Amino acid sequence: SEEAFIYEAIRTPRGKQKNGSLHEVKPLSLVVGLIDELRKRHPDLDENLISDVILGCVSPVGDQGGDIARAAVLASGMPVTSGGVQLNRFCASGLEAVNTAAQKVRSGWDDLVLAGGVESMSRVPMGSDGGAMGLDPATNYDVMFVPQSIGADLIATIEGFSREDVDAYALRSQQKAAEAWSGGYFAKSVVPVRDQNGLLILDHDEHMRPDTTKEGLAKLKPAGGFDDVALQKYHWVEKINHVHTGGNSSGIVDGAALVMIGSAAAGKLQGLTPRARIVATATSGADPVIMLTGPTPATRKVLDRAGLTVDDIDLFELNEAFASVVLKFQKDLNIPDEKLNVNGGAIAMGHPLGATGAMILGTMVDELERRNARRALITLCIGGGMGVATIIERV
Amino acid sequence: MSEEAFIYEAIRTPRGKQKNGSLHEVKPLSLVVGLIDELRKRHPDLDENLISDVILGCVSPVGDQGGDIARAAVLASGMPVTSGGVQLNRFCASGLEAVNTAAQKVRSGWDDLVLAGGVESMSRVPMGSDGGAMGLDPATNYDVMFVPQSIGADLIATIEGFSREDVDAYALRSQQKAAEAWSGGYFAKSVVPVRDQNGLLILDHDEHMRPDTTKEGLAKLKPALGGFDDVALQKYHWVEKINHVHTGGNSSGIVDGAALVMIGSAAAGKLQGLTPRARIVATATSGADPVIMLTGPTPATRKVLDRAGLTVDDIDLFELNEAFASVVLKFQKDLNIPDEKLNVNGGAIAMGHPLGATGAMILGTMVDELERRNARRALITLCIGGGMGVATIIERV
Amino acid sequence: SSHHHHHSMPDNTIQWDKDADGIVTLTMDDPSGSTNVMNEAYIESMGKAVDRLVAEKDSITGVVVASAKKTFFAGGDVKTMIQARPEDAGDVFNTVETIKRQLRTLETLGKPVVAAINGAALGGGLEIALACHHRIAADVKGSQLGLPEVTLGLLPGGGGVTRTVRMFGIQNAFVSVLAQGTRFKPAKAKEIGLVDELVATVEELVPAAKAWIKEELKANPDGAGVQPWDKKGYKMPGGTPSSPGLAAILPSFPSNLRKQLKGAPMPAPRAILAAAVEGAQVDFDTASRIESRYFASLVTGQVAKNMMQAFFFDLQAINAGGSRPEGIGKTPIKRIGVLGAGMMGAGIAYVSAKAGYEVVLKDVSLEAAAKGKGYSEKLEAKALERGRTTQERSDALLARITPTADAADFKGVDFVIEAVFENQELKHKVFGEIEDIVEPNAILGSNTSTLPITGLATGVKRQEDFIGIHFFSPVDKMPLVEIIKGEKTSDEALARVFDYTLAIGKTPIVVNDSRGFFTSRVIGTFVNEALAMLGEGVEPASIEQAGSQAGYPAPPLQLSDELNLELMHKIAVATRKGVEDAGGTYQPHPAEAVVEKMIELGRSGRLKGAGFYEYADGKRSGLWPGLRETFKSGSSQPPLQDMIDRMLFAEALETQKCLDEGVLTSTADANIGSIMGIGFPPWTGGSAQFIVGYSGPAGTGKAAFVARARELAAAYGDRFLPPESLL
Ligand SMILES: O=[N+]([O-])c1ccc(S(=O)(=O)O)cc1
Ligand SMILES: O=[N+]([O-])c1ccc(S(=O)(=O)O)cc1
Ligand SMILES: O=[N+]([O-])c1ccc(S(=O)(=O)O)cc1
Ligand SMILES: O=[N+]([O-])c1ccc(S(=O)(=O)O)cc1
Repeated sequence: SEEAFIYEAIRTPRGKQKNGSLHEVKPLSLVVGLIDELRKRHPDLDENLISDVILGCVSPVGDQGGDIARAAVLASGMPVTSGGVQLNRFCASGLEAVNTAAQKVRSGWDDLVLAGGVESMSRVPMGSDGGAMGLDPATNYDVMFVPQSIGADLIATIEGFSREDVDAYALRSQQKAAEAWSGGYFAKSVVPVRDQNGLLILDHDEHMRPDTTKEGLAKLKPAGGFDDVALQKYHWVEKINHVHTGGNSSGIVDGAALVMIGSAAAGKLQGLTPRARIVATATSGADPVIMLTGPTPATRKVLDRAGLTVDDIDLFELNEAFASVVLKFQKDLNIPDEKLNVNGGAIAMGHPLGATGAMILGTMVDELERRNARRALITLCIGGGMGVATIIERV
Repeated sequence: MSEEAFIYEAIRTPRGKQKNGSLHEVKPLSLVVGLIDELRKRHPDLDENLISDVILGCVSPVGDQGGDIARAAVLASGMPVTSGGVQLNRFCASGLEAVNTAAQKVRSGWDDLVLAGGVESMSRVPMGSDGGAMGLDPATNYDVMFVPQSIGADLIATIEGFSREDVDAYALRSQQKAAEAWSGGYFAKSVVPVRDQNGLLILDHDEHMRPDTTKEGLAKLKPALGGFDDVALQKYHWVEKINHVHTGGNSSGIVDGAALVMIGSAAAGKLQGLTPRARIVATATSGADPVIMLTGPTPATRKVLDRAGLTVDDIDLFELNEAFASVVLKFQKDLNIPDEKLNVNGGAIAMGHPLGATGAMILGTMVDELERRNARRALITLCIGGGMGVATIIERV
Repeated sequence: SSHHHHHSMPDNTIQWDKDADGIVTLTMDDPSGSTNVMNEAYIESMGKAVDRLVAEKDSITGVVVASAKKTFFAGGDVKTMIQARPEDAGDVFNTVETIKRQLRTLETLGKPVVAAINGAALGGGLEIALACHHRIAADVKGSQLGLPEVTLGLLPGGGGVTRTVRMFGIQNAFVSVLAQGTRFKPAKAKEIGLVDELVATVEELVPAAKAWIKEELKANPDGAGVQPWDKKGYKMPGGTPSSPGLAAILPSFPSNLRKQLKGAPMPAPRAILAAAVEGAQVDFDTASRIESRYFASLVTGQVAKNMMQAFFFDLQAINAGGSRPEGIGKTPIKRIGVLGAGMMGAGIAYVSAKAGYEVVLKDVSLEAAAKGKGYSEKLEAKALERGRTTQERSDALLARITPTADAADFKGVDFVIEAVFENQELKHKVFGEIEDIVEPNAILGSNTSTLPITGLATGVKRQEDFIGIHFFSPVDKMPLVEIIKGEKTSDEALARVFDYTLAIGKTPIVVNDSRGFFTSRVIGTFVNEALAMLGEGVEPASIEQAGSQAGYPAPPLQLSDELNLELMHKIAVATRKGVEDAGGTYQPHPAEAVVEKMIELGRSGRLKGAGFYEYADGKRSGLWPGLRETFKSGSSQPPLQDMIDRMLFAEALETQKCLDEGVLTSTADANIGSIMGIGFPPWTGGSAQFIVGYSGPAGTGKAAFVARARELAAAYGDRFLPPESLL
């Protein structure tokens, strides 16, 4: 019945892993800073109408444990009735938080919900939470656990993506991200991070290497038995062509993102302009050893659910976890090259796990308005073999 | 509004105790897989491809419970790889919030059939193993005026005037009503005994129960550094001294356990030949002061009754988690809850409080007790840290 | 990256000397003063020396940091720090980042660095020593070592927080060294780990340092010049916040500190704890940068400016003859005579003998005078077990206190301190029975709380030597001595009591004669606002909570029982009589109704057994349960900040009136007198600084103090209206 609208969608710059600018900043501070910005843009907002704050976080330990969403509510001074829940669906935690918030708005039992994610990977490296596929050799041995890096290499091997093919996409992302920054595309949505004294800490995605050359990408070296474990399941392929490096894979960075989602009644009641409408969401997946595959059935499902086809979508935004994943996605659904990740992706700017799904969501919200276009589709691959997708419409 | 969400199955494990517990040797992932295998045993011909998500509440997603334990449950149980799997943490009501989110996913119309529940093996992953965004941030801890859940309950009893005998009376009452429930066979079909890889029995009962509890036994117990009293009274400056009335026998127990609820639309049940056992009427979320930490259920229960268009008189059974006896007494006094409708089959003081799973355990308890009594409506709610609350109303089909 | 500020010019403070072995000796000798201090000159001087240690590192085997002054290195430039505005946060951050960048290079030079600590090394001085790899201290009288920037509202921003947590762990570094700015003697400094070796004299420092560099290079060549935290297998003592042993108790550290400060608005211990814990989660360099941000947060704040104004500038002027008469010479004191042996007179005899003076303790009977000296025995027996004094020292102390009841045993007394009951007739009688037995050139002091000194001085022959010497109970703790100047009091006597105050280790203020003086009068407006709130129906627990969270050492109702409500009623009876018969009209304070109501119920205070609290077996029990029913408590629930402000503003306004009436002659005496005498909260910097340094949701400064006062006047009464002197 009720329709879910996006009223605000911001994010922090992504600070790199090595000697990063955001390494001294608690991941809680990153979320509070985005809350302080939403207040600045709507100072007369009745925060008591905010019924929940849903944050995605893949490594919820240490600085990110203890339901970091609730800590963002208390530390920022939001009303104690504003909820606060942390969830984890690996790489889609950010987009799942947005979708879940939209679903809670449609059911009618929630009026105005904040959604996003946070992941300070330089302070909490992925895997710090442990996991039931490492401390339990009985299940690890049975599910044939193989990391995401090897599945991406296996995808390139099966689909015939050469080392030159994936590095070409890495260069393409570095260029489109540098063009978007210099073009001022991110000026309104990227909220610079400051300290307790107002001093500047970071104002740009520093993982970017905008002077990248294809000659330099080919200089890079590629990334325990996992090779043999993968081929035991995919027995028709003899050898895995390892093509992915740190230059054509996603960047390990710190960052956070927030999205304000609510009903049209709650939007009118608070004087908020709806910037986009969430048309549909969907989840699905594929094999758990190649892992990444999963967006393709999840994208077909959200398209079928909204009664749309590929030709009805103006912009496609898929997280650049690995280059071969995006090239396989583009090959299958036959995505035009000028419609895919038009403002760059995680290869250049970074993949802060818990927040990435909410960053690329807000990136498409801006680019639709900047181009005066209609629809956009956002999706991400997931470890374990999952995948979520979302279609938005400009208003 | 849109689609209506129905409960089709609601099971749980027995709650094994903390000290020399029977479930201490059982990995929490296995507790969830065991409940998944029971759902298969009850519905062998179900097409698991229709299950679009598995949502598990877990307050300490660390170690044996880290790495999206819901996703491991999907893969370890051999469920379809398209069935997703997501862990969430809203502290104490993680179990009920998972069920609520599952229902809200069905109401949105973009999900058909969803598994929901929780897991918490507190004998293996103790509370606080996840660290804390505030625990390691003294600048935030200082400002937010943080007081643990126990000291808030001692304060609630101090304010509202609940003596040590008052809270020990409710503790004895819960121990009795739980033992009466187990003897009457009220739980026999929903408590699924935990077994090993060889089929041998590990646990078949809530072994934290102390059924021979006496008024004199609870009086001999002692109340459980820090300075949180000086912090709590700095906010509630009108209170001189805090009366520490809560002990290990009038508070919820540290136990291991898990719970699973199957939630879907009416088309999903008819397509798979499933009989609806209850319907989700409404959910809500609110709370009060963060220092008192426990007066969250009160505005959450009003908001869920106001949403469903009902009053206290329309609710046949009230189910409030027994985190602390003073919280239940305050909730009872404030809403004037009849003592014959409140936690009629005992609560966490007797059987245990497996944080991430408690919400889904006490939900499945009321699904069964409504059918046994042939009653109509039930309201389930839980208090949460920071002053959070999650309430849900169900109606028997 | 640079070791310099900029990236005509300052002077130079460091001498360079490279011996034939390759050992550089950096001698700090700031020519602009007798003490090496952290200023522009040092920062630029150490910048050059560190640059030279890098350029010539091929021909350098070790470094020795020494000082040419009496002290090693003491603090920073408070004249510059007290001016840092919020818009100066960038410059403050860049400065401490530059200061620590020099030490970090000196620390990671690949060669051993030894500190030759001759004299005091406090604050920035100890931070330089902690950057070295080895510390030698000369065990000499006066030498101290510590990081006392918390006592000025600052934190050790030159690596002091980051390094002490690296050496001792989070808990021990915070409790022992940081949170209270504890100063250590060289013996205790070596015991806790701040210093490694001790030598007899200062001449042995530099030679013993080079001998250590020689042995270290020969015996430990791999780890020479490498701190423990710069090794591969470093394990922080007590663990890091990620280790489970510490994560169990770490969430309790902020609440325990909140209990220590009683909820007061003092930001420095909060920032020190955050910088320590946040620093222990990251590498040393990232930890050092976080330390800089919390430092810039405090220096640009208002509380630090209040503390720097009070405990630095104001205290220096007082201790430097600020209120003492100028053209007056010394007059040493031989033997002291104390009239009365209560908790006051017996405490005056203790501090007078703890300083070395011979004391004669007179009372009515020898039975009571021996119980007066028994007050000094218990304070000595406790000092023996705890270990502060020796056995031969404690015996020579009590032997100077000769208790007596004979008025003739005052023969040979050149300093008289009377401490009997507050009765003008009794003091006339007591001083009349003593003025002819003592010396002709003696000082006749009267420990008076409210009675004017001019009136008391009529009952003696030489009125020039009569003066008010107001002590504060317990005398062994309270450091202020209010000195009152009667009309016939001579400037010559002001100095002799001034010097006596410094001789016993106490701080003096000069006050002109008027009823209430300054301490008693201002602290009266403090207890009156709380008693009025109690009569107005405010919860008694909220009142005490407001007094503690305001920053006072004792809540007001608790203090009222210590002051005894019988004395409070008498003061009103006299003040009412001195206006009625004087041809006027008395407007009684609303607190007087509560005073008499407690007297009528037989609850006059602690001296009479029961007051606002109950007192079972000496120590104090809880609040009297009948207090709520007596005053209908609960019917008034004002904001807690209104309760807090009403107490702070009543004293702040009354302090301005004393400055208007000429009672106090300087703002410095008004601040230290309020802080040390009556316990005005230190974060304010004094009841006079509270006005000019006010900060609230309304604004900042004297203009905001007036606005907040008028806000209280609209809702509480006229007494919160500012005088013309502030408008
Ligand atoms: O003591 N100080 O903190 C201090 C800071 C900056 C400067 S300077 O920038 O004026 O050279 C001098 C002294
Ligand atoms: O480090 N400091 O304490 C410091 C104080 C004041 C200034 S300023 O006023 O010259 O900008 C600069 C640095
Ligand atoms: O000698 N002193 O009383 C003293 C007080 C404070 C400081 S510091 O805060 O600048 O380190 C240094 C010396
Ligand atoms: O403690 N008191 O309540 C008190 C009241 C008034 C005065 S005064 O009249 O000397 O200013 C002194 C002390």
